[PDB]
Amino acid sequence: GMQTPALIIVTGHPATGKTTLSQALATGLRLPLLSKDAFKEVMFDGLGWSDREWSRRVGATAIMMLYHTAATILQSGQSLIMESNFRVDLDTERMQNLHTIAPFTPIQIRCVASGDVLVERILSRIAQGARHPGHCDDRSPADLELVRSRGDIPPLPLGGPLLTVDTTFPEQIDMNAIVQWVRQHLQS
Amino acid sequence: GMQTPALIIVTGHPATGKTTLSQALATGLRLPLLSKDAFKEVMFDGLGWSDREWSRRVGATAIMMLYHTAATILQSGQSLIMESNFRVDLDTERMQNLHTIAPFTPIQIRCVASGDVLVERILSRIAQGARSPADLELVRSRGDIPPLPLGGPLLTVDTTFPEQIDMNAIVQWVRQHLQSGT
Ligand SMILES: [Cl-]
Ligand SMILES: [Cl-]
Repeated sequence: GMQTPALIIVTGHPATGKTTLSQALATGLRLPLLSKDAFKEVMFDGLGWSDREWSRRVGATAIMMLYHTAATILQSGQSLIMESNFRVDLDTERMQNLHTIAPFTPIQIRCVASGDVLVERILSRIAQGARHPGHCDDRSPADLELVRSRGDIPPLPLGGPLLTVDTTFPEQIDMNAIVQWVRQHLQS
Repeated sequence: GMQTPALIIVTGHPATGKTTLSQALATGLRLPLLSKDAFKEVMFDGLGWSDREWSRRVGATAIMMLYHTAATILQSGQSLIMESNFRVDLDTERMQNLHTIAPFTPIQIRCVASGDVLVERILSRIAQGARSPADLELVRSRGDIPPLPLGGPLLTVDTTFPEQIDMNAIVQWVRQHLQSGT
C-alpha cells in the first residue's frame, strides 16, 4: 500500500534496558531491528578492536550504517525499529535528513533507570562478558560516578508519541503492555 | 503476511551492470537493497582508507553487515535484494546459514559482459572519479561469475550492449516469480 511506514526509535543511556526492550518490540511487532551496538560488534569482528578511540570511530560509522540501512527499508514501505543512545545535538538533523529521502511516522520509546542500577548493570555485563570487549566501555571510578549522576537521556524532538520506560525495577515492567502501546500507535 | 519472503540475489563481477540493475529492481519492485559496495563506501567514509588489504577487510566486513541486515529484514517477512560479486566458495555456506535463521525463497540474477567492455567501464570509472595491468588483464580474461548454487530461478543478463536491455522485462521476470511464490 501507499501508507507511510513507521519508524520506532528506542533510545536511552547505556544499560537502561533499550537493548532488551527493542528486541522484544522486534519479536512482538515482527519488524526489522537496527541496533548501533549490534552494528559495532559486526565491525569489531570483521576489522578488529583496540581502544576507546577506535570504538568511537566504529560507533560513528555504525550510526552512518544505521541511517543508510533505515532509508532503504523505509523506502520499500516497511516499518522498522532503530535502537541507540541517540543524541539530540546530532541525531535530530540526521532524522530530518532521513525523513526527506524516506518519509516515516515516528514513535519513540525512551528507557531510563536509576544511577545505582545502571552502575550495577554496566559492571556485571563487563565482568560476565555479556558486553563485546571492543566497546572499551569507560568503566573507571569517574566514569561510574558520571553514570550515577547523569539523569535521563533527552529524547529526540521528532514529534509523535513518546513513552518513557523506567527499568530500575524490572519486575514491574510488563513487556506486552509496551508492545501494545506501540501497536495502538501503529494502528492510528 | 505469512508468505516466505524472497531473497533476490544480484551477482556479477565488477562493472557488469549489477549496480544499475539492482537499483532498478529495488525501485521497480519497491524492495530494500543491500549492496556490498554501498556498505563499503559508508565504512571508508567513517573509518578512512589505508593499504589495499584494509579495503579487503572492509569488503569482508561489509559482506558480514549484508548478512546481518538481511536476517532481520527477512525475519520480519519482508523480501529484499542483495547485490555483490558473490563467491561460490564462501557465500554458499553463508546463504545456507542465513536460511536456517531467516528462511527465504531465492531468485537470482547474474550479470555478465565482455571483458573488453568491462575494462573500458573500469577505466572510465577510474578516470571519471566514480587498476594495475594485472588487475585489468584479470578483468578482461576472467569470464563470467559462477552463480550461487541456491536452487530457485536463475536469469543471466549480458550487459555488453546496454541499449538492447529491456529493464522492465527483467523486473517483470522477477515479479512473476514473486507472484509464483506468494
Ligand atoms: Cl540495555
Ligand atoms: Cl556495475
